[PDB]
Amino acid sequence: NEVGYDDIGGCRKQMAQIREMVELPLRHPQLFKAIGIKPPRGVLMYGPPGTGKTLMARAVANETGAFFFLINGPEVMSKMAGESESNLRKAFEEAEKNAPAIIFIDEIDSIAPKRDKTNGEVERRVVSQLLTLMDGMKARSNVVVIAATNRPNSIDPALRRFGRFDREVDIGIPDATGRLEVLRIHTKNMKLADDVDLEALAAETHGYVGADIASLCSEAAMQQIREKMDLLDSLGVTMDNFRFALGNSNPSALRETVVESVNVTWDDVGGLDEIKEELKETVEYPVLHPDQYTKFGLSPSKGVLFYGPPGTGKTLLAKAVATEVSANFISVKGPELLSMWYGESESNIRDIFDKARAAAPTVVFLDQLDSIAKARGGSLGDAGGASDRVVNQLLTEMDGMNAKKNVFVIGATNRPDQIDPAILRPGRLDQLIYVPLPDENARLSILNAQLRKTPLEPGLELTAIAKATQGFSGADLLYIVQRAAKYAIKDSI
Amino acid sequence: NEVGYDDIGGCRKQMAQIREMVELPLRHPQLFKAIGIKPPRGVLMYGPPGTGKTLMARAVANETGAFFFLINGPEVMSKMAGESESNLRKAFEEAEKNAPAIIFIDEIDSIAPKRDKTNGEVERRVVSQLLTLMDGMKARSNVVVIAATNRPNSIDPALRRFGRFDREVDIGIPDATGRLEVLRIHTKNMKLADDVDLEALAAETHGYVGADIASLCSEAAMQQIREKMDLIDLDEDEIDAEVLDSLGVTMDNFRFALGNSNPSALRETVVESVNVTWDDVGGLDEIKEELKETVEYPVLHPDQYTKFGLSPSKGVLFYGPPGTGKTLLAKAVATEVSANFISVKGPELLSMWYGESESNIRDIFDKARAAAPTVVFLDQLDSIAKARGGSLGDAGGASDRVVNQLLTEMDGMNAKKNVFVIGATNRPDQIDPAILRPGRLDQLIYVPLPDENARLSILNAQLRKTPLEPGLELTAIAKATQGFSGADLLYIVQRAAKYAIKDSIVPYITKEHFAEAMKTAKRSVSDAELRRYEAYSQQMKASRGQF
Amino acid sequence: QIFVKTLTGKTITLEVESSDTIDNVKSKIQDKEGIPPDQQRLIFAGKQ
Ligand SMILES: Nc1ncnc2c1ncn2[C@@H]1O[C@H](COP(=O)(O)OP(=O)(O)OP(=O)(O)O)[C@@H](O)[C@H]1O
Ligand SMILES: Nc1ncnc2c1ncn2[C@@H]1O[C@H](COP(=O)(O)OP(=O)(O)OP(=O)(O)O)[C@@H](O)[C@H]1O
Ligand SMILES: Nc1ncnc2c1ncn2[C@@H]1O[C@H](COP(=O)(O)OP(=O)(O)OP(=O)(O)O)[C@@H](O)[C@H]1O
Repeated sequence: NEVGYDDIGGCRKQMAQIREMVELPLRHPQLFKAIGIKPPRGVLMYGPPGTGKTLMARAVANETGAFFFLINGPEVMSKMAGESESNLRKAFEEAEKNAPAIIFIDEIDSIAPKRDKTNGEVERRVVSQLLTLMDGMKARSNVVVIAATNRPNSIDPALRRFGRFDREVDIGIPDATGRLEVLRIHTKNMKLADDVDLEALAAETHGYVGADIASLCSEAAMQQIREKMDLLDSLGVTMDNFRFALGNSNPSALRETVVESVNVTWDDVGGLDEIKEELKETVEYPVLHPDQYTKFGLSPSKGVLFYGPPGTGKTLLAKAVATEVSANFISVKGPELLSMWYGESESNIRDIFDKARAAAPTVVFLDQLDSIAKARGGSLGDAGGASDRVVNQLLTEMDGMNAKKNVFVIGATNRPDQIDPAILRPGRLDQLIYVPLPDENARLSILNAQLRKTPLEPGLELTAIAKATQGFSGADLLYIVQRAAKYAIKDSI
Repeated sequence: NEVGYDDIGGCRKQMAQIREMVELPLRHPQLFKAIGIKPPRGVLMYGPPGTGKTLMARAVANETGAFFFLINGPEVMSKMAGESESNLRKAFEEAEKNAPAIIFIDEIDSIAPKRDKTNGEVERRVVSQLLTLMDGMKARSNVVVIAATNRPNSIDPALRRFGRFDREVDIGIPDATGRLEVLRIHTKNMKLADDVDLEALAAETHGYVGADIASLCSEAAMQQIREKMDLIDLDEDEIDAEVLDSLGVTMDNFRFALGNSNPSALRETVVESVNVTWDDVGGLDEIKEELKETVEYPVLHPDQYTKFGLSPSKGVLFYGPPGTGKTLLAKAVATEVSANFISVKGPELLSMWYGESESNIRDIFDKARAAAPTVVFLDQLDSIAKARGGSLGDAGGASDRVVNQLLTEMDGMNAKKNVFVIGATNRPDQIDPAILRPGRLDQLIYVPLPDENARLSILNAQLRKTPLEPGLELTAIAKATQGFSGADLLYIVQRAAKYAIKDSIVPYITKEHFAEAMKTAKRSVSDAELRRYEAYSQQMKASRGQF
Repeated sequence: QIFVKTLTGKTITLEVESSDTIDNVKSKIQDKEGIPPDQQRLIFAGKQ
């Protein structure tokens, strides 16, 4: 009772990276001694949970011919009188006696934390046993060690050495064609009807993962048997069962890192007929023409500071710029602040900076600038070392990041002078784009933009409402139009 | 397999320092009887990871023919407290009867970390057992213990005393000729192609350690396997064993291997030097021979400069108009004496977490002693005044966390350690008087306005990173600004080069990109700020005290 | 007119419960435990 080999879709690029890595040198002792290169004896898999970490390791090891020594994370170290080292020493000794063998250490993050979060004395005893025994496989015993984890930053940094764990394999989220491929291999044994369309389900589900796609098919079948129950004849899953499963359920974004691509098209902010040409040169031209920076030698400005009047400015002036990319948007916001008093102040940002170049393309939005570096970066600063650990990682991660992959940051605030001036250092914020107040030629098209899904009578004049708005921004244009919809439903009442 | 002298490379000057230090107590103990002083017993190697320090310990043991024994780091901590002390006692007893012998221990940071940050029970258990056994042994068996770590001040400071561990040895990164020797040992069995050049790959990887070069060629050889993947598949269990001889790792596979790999040990700044000459900036020749009279005269004649009772000229400063080439001169001050140099800046290195804000200046003091010579340089002295604090009234001072470790040890080092602090501010009216004292900044180097009539020579050495038009227009590009130095001259270059992404799906550089660029000819550095300090350049001798 | 607030964190314990050295058990076997009232234990002789 095990899974096959071709039961994984969407991860085809990382499959071809790992089929030549752990499957080809295992079955072939030649073509490495002849080339004079020893094969790697360690790989590391990481990414978001529910993406296929524990599934791909059992699939790649079954239909190849191997020993497949399984070992779980939390099941070790739960022993008494210090015998977890003997269970680890007998694990690697019994594998090489009947080579070829595969040692898959599952959940390695529950075994090796960092040395500043050490607990007791038996946690140090099992991380130094693993580091010693990993170096003992240099005799070319055809033993490949696969390690799966969830957080690569919480692991101990002494595991990635020359020989222990050299290669790392990152598993990203599938695309629209990737999420469609998993839906084909999940509705194989299910009785389906004819009204379903798997292309529309993959296009609607953007921020879904490899585990959320299994919830979409299993909940629609459970919904259908709640209807068909009276005094097993025909149980074809309909389109309305999948449409109900999209409503009552939700994707993996349970106030975690947000996976969505909510963007609006053009002419949704009023006017912009002289401002739209200023925003097309920062998120489209590094993607459409990357060779113009490599031929010259300039660094592309991946950051644009935004500031403007009240009303608009936060999201609809920034999310309407990236209409052509539509990648995953991982944002920081209000509640994403210093909630834990130890460690989780910039470590929640360390997986945003380092993953922006690993999981490219990924757009990171930055807002609420007066709640992160207001008093700490000033002339008075912080005295005592209590929470002065916020203005350091925002500056030292700027020079350490180059324009190798598709990175993009956007800073927006209501007060541009309330942020530290080192955030506006040269080399990173050389392009300053200012969003101005909408004038009389733009405020009339604002009222035509936020009245989109309305049964609006075109016989009236929306210019006469906007002509009485001089110091009234788009929020007051939203204020004057909300009262017009309050008495409109009252006419039906 | 045993290793010798040819199996390592790059540190051949560094290996010769370890060579004479360990081969004299082993081979010829007659020098101890003649001079009557105890030779050292414990050396300590350190540096970046992946530099083959464990390979060098096996190379010095087999060639000398001594009794070699290895004690690895994490294998001691994998046991409990009882059997780990018994295994440490057994290693020193067998090496005593087998004199001469080398007891090489590895990874002392896992055994001896910094103890005062985590005051614990096991942090003083195995190191106190080692300390009574290392200092306690005395049998004239002339055995040498070798330590290895990745940071010299990460270990407990009681180990670096006299008699136990005195000689510190740094293992630096190899040079261009050094990194060439590393790949030649690994490619002895790799059947490479004829088009692969030996010296071309040395200049490609600038800051790669020997572990990074060895992983670079294996990934390029693995790309040769996936290039021939469609030729013969993996379903045949080595049936067609006749086409494998035509497997040559040609040189563009190394170009693909450089495109996917990344530098691992380059998380810090350069450890050797920077190379940008004074001719790379245009003009400023009135201070070129002036600085030759103050920093390169004492290091070439150490006797005539100090026998007259004159203090060493340790500190100079750069002041004048703000942002006018002194920020451009931040890297071009090290190539004159061609010494070691690491730049320090407020938001760069001293604005980290507590405990590490003074360890960075500790590394430049180990560079004053263990890696001499050194050059210290701090830029933008008006931004650091917010962290130092301003003295007010007649009773004041700079109550700062970092200035106590700075000012005490910068004057205790003599002229033989070759300490050289360099200053560069933007306004002399924004300098804290508590740091300034007679004896630190007595050398006045005034930086004037950077030659706006001759600023065409500044931008001539600035546009050499891009193929440009041969018919350039350099008539009045920088002579009408008079406040735009070489740092802000990039914005004029960014005006004439940001249009490459536009008007696309052809001309790239035209003469209209520089002719029409004079519409934003502004002046950020006005003449009202320059003339305040032009008279100060001839009257600072009467104001060289408090202010 | 300001404040300084900082929290703390702890780690409780781990244990092994290792005991019973072999030299204590070899002395633990060769002893007596007591015999009720009249449960003599005897002597014996022979092989002249
Ligand atoms: N290509 C795929 N990618 C992600 N998930 C998949 C894929 N195909 C099937 N799945 C579903 O996801 C589950 C496998 O997820 P897995 O056990 O790897 O969780 P994980 O978070 O990736 O790793 P871990 O088990 O360590 O949490 C299966 O139960 C399966 O129904
Ligand atoms: N083109 C437009 N011009 C002005 N207002 C608009 C436009 N389109 C929509 N609006 C309305 O104005 C509001 C935009 O306000 P926004 O969310 O930017 O607040 P803000 O205070 O500007 O943001 P921040 O908190 O970053 O300052 C939306 O709620 C929307 O209904
Ligand atoms: N002469 C040399 N100089 C530098 N590197 C070398 C040399 N010869 C070989 N190498 C490469 O450098 C690596 C040596 O690194 P080593 O095994 O010493 O790691 P290390 O971190 O120094 O050891 P430790 O864990 O004791 O600190 C080898 O893998 C080898 O390929």
